[PDB]
Amino acid sequence: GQMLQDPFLNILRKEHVPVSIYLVNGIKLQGQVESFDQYVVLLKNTVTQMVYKHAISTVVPARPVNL
Amino acid sequence: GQMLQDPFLNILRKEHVPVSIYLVNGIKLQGQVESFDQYVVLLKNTVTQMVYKHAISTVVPARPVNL
Amino acid sequence: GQMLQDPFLNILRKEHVPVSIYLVNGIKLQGQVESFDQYVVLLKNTVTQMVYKHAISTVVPARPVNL
Amino acid sequence: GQMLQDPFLNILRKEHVPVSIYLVNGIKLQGQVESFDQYVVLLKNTVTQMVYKHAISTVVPARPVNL
Amino acid sequence: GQMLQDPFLNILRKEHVPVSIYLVNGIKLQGQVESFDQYVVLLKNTVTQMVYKHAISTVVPARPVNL
Amino acid sequence: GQMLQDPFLNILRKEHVPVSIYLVNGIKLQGQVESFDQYVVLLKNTVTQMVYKHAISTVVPARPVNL
Repeated sequence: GQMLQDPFLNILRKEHVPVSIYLVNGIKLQGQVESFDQYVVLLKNTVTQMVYKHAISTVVPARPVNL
Repeated sequence: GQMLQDPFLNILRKEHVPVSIYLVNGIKLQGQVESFDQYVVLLKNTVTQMVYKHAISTVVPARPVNL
Repeated sequence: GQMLQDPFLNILRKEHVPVSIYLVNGIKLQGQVESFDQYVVLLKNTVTQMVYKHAISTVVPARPVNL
Repeated sequence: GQMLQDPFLNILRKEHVPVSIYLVNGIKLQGQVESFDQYVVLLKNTVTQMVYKHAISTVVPARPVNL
Repeated sequence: GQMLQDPFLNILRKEHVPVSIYLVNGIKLQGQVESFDQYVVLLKNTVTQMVYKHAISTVVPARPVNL
Repeated sequence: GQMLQDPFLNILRKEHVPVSIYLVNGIKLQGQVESFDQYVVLLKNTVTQMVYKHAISTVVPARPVNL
């Protein structure tokens, strides 16, 4: 397919879907996708942290999300 | 060879082949390839999660798949 | 979204926000973002060290920072 | 040198040389190089799995192979 | 900021500043930056070894260095 | 500096310098640089194996080598 990353992240952002983000170092972060760009995802919980996409292994939504 | 990634992923998607996806952090995910683009594979089980290709080490189909 | 990395890093730099930077090898660095470019973040504590972005997993500010 | 990757992989494929492929996560895969493209190597044993090159550390042939 | 990596490495090289270089695999190398290019840093101790930047997580000087 | 990787690898190859190559997964390989290209180094011991540069952390010669 083509151009599927952004629609997926954008539903998670607009719909405030709780996600777990598994990093390449084994950290699992939880929160809401506040925003994202070419290279980073801003993930919001107690604060907003800037997660580099190159360190993300998988983004797991708390519920089914259909593109 | 040339342009073999997409034909492989596309048989797995169209034919709903069960796969195991081994990540660079040791996680093994199981499910069906729902869709994919330049950078991500959407993998469906209980939910659909967005797996970044840069974190995938190998995609192992449950059965032989011939391109 | 678009062009969000730099605004985020730039608030952290200009506002001297304490950050924790989690590396892909599990090291957690703490300090202030002194400066940054396409590829590196200069992080200042006792000395200034040059952190490659490709090794950063997440930048966690000590407080909420809103872009 | 220049353009040595493909000649090497191509001898392994055409000559059906048994290889061990060591991944960045410590997995060692064994089999035959069925095919490869810009980004993936298809490795055949009981099934054919799609190995991303970015996750390969070294390809070790079972015997000397001279380019 | 822009074009800060090279000025930093260049002060370390010209001023023969002792550095520790932390790699993504946990190795910590110590020595002096002899030279560097787009992709590698030559680090000199008993011998000169060629460190790929993509494997460096952070370069820590023994003393403050101000760009 | 500029264009230093290839001169370094080329002295190691032409001069048959024994090297240790440390991979991002902790494997240490030993042998001689037989050849190399944009993306791989062919390393020769009992056989020749194809090491991807993206998995190399540092190349350590057995002796001083001066570019």
